[PDB]
Amino acid sequence: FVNEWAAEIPGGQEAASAIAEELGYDLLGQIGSLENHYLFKHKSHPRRSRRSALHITKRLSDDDRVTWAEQQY
Repeated sequence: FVNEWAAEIPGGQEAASAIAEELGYDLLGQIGSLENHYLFKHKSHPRRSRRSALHITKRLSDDDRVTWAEQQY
């Protein structure tokens, strides 16, 4: 119970990395093989039992317009 938002985005690259910086998360989702995927991870309390991921519910979906965006705890 932490948070791992995985999403595939074709061109929102500059935005993907921008979200993490805009809200406050570490974006790591581009493997290069798919060159579009981008995932954020930030909570400051990864105790596998701490609900959070609130600030990531703004520029995430807003930027998610690219294609699709979903979280994963």
